[PDB]
Amino acid sequence: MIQKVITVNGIEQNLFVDAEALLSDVLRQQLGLTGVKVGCEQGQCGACSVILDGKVVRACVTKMKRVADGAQITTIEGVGQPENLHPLQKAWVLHGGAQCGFCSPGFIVSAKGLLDTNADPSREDVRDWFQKHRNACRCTGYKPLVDAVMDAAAVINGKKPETDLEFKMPADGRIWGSKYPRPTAVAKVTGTLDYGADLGLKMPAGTLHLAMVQAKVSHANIKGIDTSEALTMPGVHSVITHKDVKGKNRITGLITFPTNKGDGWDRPILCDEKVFQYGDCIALVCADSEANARAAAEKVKVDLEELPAYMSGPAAAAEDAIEIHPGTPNVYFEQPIVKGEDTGPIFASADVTVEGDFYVGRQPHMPIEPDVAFAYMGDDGKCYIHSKSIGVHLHLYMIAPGVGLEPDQLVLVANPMGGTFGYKFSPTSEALVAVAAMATGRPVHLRYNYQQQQQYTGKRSPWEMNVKFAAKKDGTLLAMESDWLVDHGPYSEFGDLLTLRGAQFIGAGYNIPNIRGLGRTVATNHVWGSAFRGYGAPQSMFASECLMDMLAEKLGMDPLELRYKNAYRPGDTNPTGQEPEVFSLPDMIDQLRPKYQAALEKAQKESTATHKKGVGISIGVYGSGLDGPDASEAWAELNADGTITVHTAWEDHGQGADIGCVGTAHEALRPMGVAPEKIKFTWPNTATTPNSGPSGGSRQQVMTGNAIRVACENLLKACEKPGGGYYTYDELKAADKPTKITGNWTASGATHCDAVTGLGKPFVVYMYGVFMAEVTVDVATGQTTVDGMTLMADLGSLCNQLATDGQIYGGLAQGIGLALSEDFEDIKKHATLVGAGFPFIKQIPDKLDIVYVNHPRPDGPFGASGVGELPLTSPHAAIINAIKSATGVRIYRLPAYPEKVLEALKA
Amino acid sequence: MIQKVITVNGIEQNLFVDAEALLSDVLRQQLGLTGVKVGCEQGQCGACSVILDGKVVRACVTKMKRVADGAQITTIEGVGQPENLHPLQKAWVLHGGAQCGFCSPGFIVSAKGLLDTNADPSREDVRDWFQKHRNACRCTGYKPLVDAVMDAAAVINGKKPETDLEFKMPADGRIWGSKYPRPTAVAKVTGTLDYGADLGLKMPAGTLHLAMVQAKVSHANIKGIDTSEALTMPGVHSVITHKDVKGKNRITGLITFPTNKGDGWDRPILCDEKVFQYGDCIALVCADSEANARAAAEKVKVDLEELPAYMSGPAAAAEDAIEIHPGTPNVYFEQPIVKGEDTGPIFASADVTVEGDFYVGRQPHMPIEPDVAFAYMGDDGKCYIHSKSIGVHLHLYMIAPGVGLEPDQLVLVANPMGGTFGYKFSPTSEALVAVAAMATGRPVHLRYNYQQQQQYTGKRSPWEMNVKFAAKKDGTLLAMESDWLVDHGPYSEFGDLLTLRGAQFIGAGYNIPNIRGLGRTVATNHVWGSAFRGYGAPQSMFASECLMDMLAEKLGMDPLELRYKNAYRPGDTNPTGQEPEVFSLPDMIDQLRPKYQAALEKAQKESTATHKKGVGISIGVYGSGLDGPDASEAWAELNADGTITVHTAWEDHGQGADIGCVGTAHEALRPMGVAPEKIKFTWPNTATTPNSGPSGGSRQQVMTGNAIRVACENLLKACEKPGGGYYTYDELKAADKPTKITGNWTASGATHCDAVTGLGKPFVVYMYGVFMAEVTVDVATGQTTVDGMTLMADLGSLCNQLATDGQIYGGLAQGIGLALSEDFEDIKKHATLVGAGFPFIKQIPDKLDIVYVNHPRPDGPFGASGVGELPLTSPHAAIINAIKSATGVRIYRLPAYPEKVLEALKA
Ligand code: FES
Ligand code: FES
Ligand code: FES
Ligand code: FES
Ligand SMILES: [Cl-]
Ligand SMILES: [Cl-]
Ligand SMILES: [Cl-]
Ligand SMILES: [Cl-]
Ligand SMILES: [Mg+2]
Ligand SMILES: [Mg+2]
Ligand SMILES: [Mg+2]
Ligand SMILES: [Mg+2]
Ligand SMILES: [Mg+2]
Ligand SMILES: [Mg+2]
Repeated sequence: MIQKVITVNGIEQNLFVDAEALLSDVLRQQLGLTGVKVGCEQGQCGACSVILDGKVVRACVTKMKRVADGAQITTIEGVGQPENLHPLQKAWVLHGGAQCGFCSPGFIVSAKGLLDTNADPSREDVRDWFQKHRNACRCTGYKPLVDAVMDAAAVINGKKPETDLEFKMPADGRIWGSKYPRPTAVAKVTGTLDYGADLGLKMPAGTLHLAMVQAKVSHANIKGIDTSEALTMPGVHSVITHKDVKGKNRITGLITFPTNKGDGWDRPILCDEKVFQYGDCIALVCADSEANARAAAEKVKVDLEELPAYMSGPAAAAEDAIEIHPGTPNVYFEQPIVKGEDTGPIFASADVTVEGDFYVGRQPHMPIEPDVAFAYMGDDGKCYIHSKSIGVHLHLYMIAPGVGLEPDQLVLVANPMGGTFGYKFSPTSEALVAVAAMATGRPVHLRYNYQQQQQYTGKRSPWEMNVKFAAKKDGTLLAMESDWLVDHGPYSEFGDLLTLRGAQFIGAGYNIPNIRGLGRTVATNHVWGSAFRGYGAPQSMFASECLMDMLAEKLGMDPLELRYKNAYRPGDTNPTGQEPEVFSLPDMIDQLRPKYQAALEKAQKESTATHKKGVGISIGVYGSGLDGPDASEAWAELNADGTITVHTAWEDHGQGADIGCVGTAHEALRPMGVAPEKIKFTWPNTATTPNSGPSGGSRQQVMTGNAIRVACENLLKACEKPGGGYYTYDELKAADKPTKITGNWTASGATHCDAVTGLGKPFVVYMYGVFMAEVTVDVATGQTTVDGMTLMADLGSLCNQLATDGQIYGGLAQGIGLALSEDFEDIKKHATLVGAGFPFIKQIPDKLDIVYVNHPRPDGPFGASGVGELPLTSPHAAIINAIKSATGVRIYRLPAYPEKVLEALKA
Repeated sequence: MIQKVITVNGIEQNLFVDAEALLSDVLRQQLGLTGVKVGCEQGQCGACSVILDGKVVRACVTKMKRVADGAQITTIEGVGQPENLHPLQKAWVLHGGAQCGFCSPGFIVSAKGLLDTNADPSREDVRDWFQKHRNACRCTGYKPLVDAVMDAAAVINGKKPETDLEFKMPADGRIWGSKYPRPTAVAKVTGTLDYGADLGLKMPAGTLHLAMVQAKVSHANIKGIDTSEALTMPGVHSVITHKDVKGKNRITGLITFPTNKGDGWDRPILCDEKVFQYGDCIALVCADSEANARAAAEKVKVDLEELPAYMSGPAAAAEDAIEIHPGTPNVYFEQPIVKGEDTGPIFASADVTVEGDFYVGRQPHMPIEPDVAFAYMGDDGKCYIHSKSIGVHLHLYMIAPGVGLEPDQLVLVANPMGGTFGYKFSPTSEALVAVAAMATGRPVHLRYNYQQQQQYTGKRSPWEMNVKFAAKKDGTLLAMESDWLVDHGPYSEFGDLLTLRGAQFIGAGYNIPNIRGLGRTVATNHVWGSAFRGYGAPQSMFASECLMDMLAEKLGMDPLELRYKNAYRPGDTNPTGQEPEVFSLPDMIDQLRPKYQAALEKAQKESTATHKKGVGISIGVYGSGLDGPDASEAWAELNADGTITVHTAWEDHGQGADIGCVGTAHEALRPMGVAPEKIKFTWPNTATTPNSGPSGGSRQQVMTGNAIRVACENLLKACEKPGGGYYTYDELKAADKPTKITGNWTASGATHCDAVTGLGKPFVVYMYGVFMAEVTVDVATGQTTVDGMTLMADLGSLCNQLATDGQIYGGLAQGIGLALSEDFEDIKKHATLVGAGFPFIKQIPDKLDIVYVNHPRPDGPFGASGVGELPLTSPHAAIINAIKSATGVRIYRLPAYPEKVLEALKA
């Protein structure tokens, strides 16, 4: 051990450390500076950036031996605090740079380092700095972060007053549609919002820390578990196995379709008889620290009989493949789509037909914060779980029978969280922590490392797809045929539903009167399927939007004009036979047209012999809602202090549940003149917030936004004075009148799609958009650079523009990843950010352009649709269409790795 | 466990706690708010004061169940931080209210609570508030704390500008003699100085926490130790016993006098054969936390044969008493005092003689911070100990042979510390932590609780005393006889030396030509003797100063005039035959006289039938230095940045080692124009600071102050340019000239007192003072209230007036405790602050008056003497003399408990 006397955030610290210890651990654990965020732990994400003697370093890869006596360290806590914000922190707030907020401390500390060395950077200088310092963000698409740096620099340079970093209320006093900052932004930019791992450090002494004993083969029969050596190891309390589970030890898919051949109870909580994928949790070590639990977990011995594993859909779907879940065929679900007339004769007599085989793979979510959860037994006898769940009520019912609790005896709460992008539509760690809390009676905390986040959370499910179009010479679509195979890994939850998305979204955007198709879901031993932003659209619309370009090529027609000819107009129906609710695609195409033509001309002029430029188009469509007559609930409560609490379970991945609530309520409460800072939101909790439903399906703004609107309308009625005006809280309480008022809303016009035909009216509100990608391909290396993305977006009406702009930039960046670099195919190689192709700042163009073409929705609150998933519906199709434009090469199977592109160029 | 969402220092905290947990533990351990200081842990000291929903509460006695959802908590960290100080914190700094600083956060938080309820308090309102809230201070005497509250309130009230709370540099630029604030004050008032227990919380995961297995009888032969149950208990690593000690397992007294009958190696590190006092450490449990170590320590079984214990000096000194240390008589040392002619004939022929038997007991130090230390093996192979040692070099040599290390292999460092008042002139926990670090190879931390601080640290040693005077009718002293018996408990360290103090200080202040006396030291089984501020003078001068009043009474002379007649004047010698170095007592008496006469008149006028007022006088004298030719060393270093570091081992109990260094160096460096903020001090460290010696004997200002002066003079010579002016660092470095320059100083004129006669010249500088106490006795109850204290003090020249004023107020308050309420006699009853008679604010008058009558010392730096122990030399004699003045009752045996006073009143 060594004494080190240093200065941290301006205060002399008399430190006692192990010279081998990581600075991140010292700062977080010994000094309580949990504003230093840790994600990857491998020096790849910059979340743990700190200033050390004037240099920006990653604290997770800086040992204490590199910190000299007398060193100066700055963390986010030293940059500024609430009520003493630095210009960078004010700028972040103003520009909406904190979505999940997990990367915000590291970017801000890194930026301070930049500005201390270059007071007046160009935008390009800012991008070069964040690239060099590995500052990664999965939410924002980087552009808002650069905007914030530039604004702060101008203030620091005396070129503009600091007061201009503070939001100015619009003239009308309306925050709906404005850039009003989100309530959680100050806490995020100051490092004072506690995420799950931060909460773990601030839990009491009694708390047990868990480590997973995980399968290191993809498929096996389990013969036994020997814990004897682990029990003798430092700090070890106990080891938990399936024997300690008090219920069924299975997670239920809950809404398993009746035509599914499996019962939906296939997923274990702790493996008993079998390993179904690499990483499966077989046991939990409980110890005094994460480090001691992990060390002991390595000594637990599992006796296994390894079985042949099926690592892709086609492999597992073979007619003679062995049943992974004995008694259920590996192909466990099929969804037909049967619209209009038989397609065979129409294809035979059509002027033109095209066909393609496409593949979209196992995209990894890659939030900067790896999964984390904790649980405890309350003094009320109930089991409490605090996790990254974005469907607290959903998950309660998915896990309660398995853990052995009635629903009233379990409470699920959503912690502040550093992004999910859908992986938390699935249970991950909730049942594990519940089982351990119940078995030990003690508080328990489980943190995944980044390898476990990659290997042992669910993934976008690969789809192998064949799609065909028949059309007239003038471009009018006549018919479509479709076939898709969905590799869902071993656990069925929502796999059938994902497969149904193919019937709804393959070919969406166009009038197609005649469709015949079939989706099939298959169990495999690769990673189980969890929702990933877009949930079947990124697969479906990659195929159809690439195929539209192929059809345009075969017709000798411009691909934007082919889309114009076919885009939904009054009278048309979507693939499930439903009329669209608004008709904005022609408007969006007309507004994009001159920009597209100019981009074509620029690409022609600026192309060189070695660097070929191209422009690509696609349409995107997705529903806002869960299928059928989805619903939500909110309570609007006038508090004694005159503030209003809007109680919901709107789960915040980081997308903006806080600002969605405040902005929607503010608009609904305007008759009573309620200031936005007086409106409070509630963190999701199954005991004390209503069942607003999950934050999946780009649904909350529509469903919970409407419920909030109705609750607030009902509160206004409750407060109305006869003669005009409004009663105060004290007046209502004196009259023994209610102050907490419910609102509900249901998407009553919706129906579930039919099991035989696929037809129905699954959503009452959709999102619509048109993408344009501008790319350069180096034809010597095959490397593609995306130079610009544009999204024409119809969101109906914006609740908050900082929220929507950011959602779109984030989704476009994930689209660039999906197109060019991202997969989870190789269990080890793809288990790091860099290995799996995470997009760092230089991979995302600074030119991300949005054009809102909003057509107010009949059923949306104040006319709003959702936004969340719109920007990832088909940006990757636009990008691949642009590669084709540039070079003549079509990539059919994502991603467009350089070698793959080169092989196609040279064929 | 329960979730609690509350606000702490203005920030929302999502807390997870045990409802039974103490708020102090939650704030310190879970939230890292170590500005919440914990001392007593029993709700008696206020150090852990926090604001909870507008009320000031003691966090160590507030369970989390009393903290409601939505509660607001403020700690010192929420009051203000460095560079954002609250007016209370600025005022504390300006008024010198932080000495050790341990109580400062709690007083400041408590004061904020006061001012939030009463914006314009009277001084009396402030005293009532701190009494009610149990805010205890052992350093300051409370008056500076009240001054600070009043000044802050005026600013908060807009009656004066906040800038007036900031120190204004004197016209001359001289900080010597000024009220310049101490360098450590900002850290103390903000809770950002880490004391030993705070450092323990910020140590790494690997650190083992220790608990003592202690004797629960006063005297025994040990037969065995059974650790088997303790080893099976939660979190337990190992148990350490004498078998694990690698050296002699004895602490050496090091300077044991040759005429001592014992070898000075009597004290074990871990008991082997015997228990010698209640509390002796027999074993150490090493565990993952203090709580787990303590639980397991209760299960360690010690097999003992209890022996009859001698619990007082007279008991152990009986001719037939059994030897506690077999082979050494219990009375192990005698010091004669033989000055001038045989006293018997002079007593026989004298006009008047008086005699008395007096007792001063086992006063407990009662710092607000209980003992704490830690140790580790450095990467350099050396053992490091960080503790409350106020003699790091001394303790290194006292413990190295016992722990089994050569001196170069052990390093002792003084942590910031919350007061000692002498108990840390002894080793307490240093050898214990060293043994455990060496045995385990791991860092170890040991915190005593307040019961252990009381029972198992050393104490003022009781003295049973008989003193006699012979005098002429005119009051001229002719002769003195003296006999004293010193109960030193079982461990000999510095016991012989303490006994020698009796020869030096009984009767000090007066010319007494003929003295015959004898001091004897006896081992007992009550608590071992450690220095307590005054170190033999409080005993010695209680006897002589009470006896002077008895002599005045028998002569019918005023007691101030009897002192005037006899006080040292040129030609006189002190008891050891040495001429005083200055003669300030007549000056001080003349200046006090009218104040004394006025106080007598006020007491006559304001006395009632039931409440009798009195006035009492005493003189105090003590040396500044260790005996003989004491010495110190300092290094003055010009740093590259133009600052100057003055390297010393001046140990800071809280008295002001920092400001002593800065002020002394500033004065010495004035020719070169060095600003005070450019002068740095060093925390004591045996490897990297010179052997400046211990902070005992009121010696550092003289000895180390002189060494600092000489070092700085030598640095000026090193920096001098030919032609005039001074070279800069860069100029000296370019010329390959030295920048780190040594200075030494030795008290060359001093000699050790003789073993046969007691005569010698032990100190070259003394401190001199005259006390006046004003008291009221309730003759129905026997309760004495001290209404005023005055000290005329000759300190030569003041280094810093905030430091000296505070030292005097602190010592006067300890004098009130010693006189009226304090003892450690009953092992259990006296093991709490309240039980042992700690003086809370109402016990200390707001009227504490100082008058400096400074006569510059020939050998002091810039003429300075020490101050530390002067104010505790005899204030308790003045107080008892005042009780006599009021009521006619003399208390001979301290303390003057009410029942004792009543029995005397009614006799
Ligand atoms: S770079 Fe340190 S946590 Fe990712
Ligand atoms: S805001 Fe950057 S990772 Fe979420
Ligand atoms: S009153 Fe809480 S530590 Fe003393
Ligand atoms: S300053 Fe108050 S206890 Fe030391
Ligand atoms: Cl391909
Ligand atoms: Cl490649
Ligand atoms: Cl008495
Ligand atoms: Cl009493
Ligand atoms: Mg500022
Ligand atoms: Mg079954
Ligand atoms: Mg038509
Ligand atoms: Mg202020
Ligand atoms: Mg011996
Ligand atoms: Mg004389």
